[PDB]
Amino acid sequence: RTCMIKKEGWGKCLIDTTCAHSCKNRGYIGGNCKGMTRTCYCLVNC
Repeated sequence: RTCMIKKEGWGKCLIDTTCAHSCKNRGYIGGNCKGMTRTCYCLVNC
């Protein structure tokens, strides 16, 4: 399982993994990039 948050403090996202990168490195399973708000999300083992 996993939970994603909004990593808007990192800067909008251009792809779908670009955000996941910062997420993992931060300590997450991955992340996402919402086009509706161009923000970076990060999934964690939640």
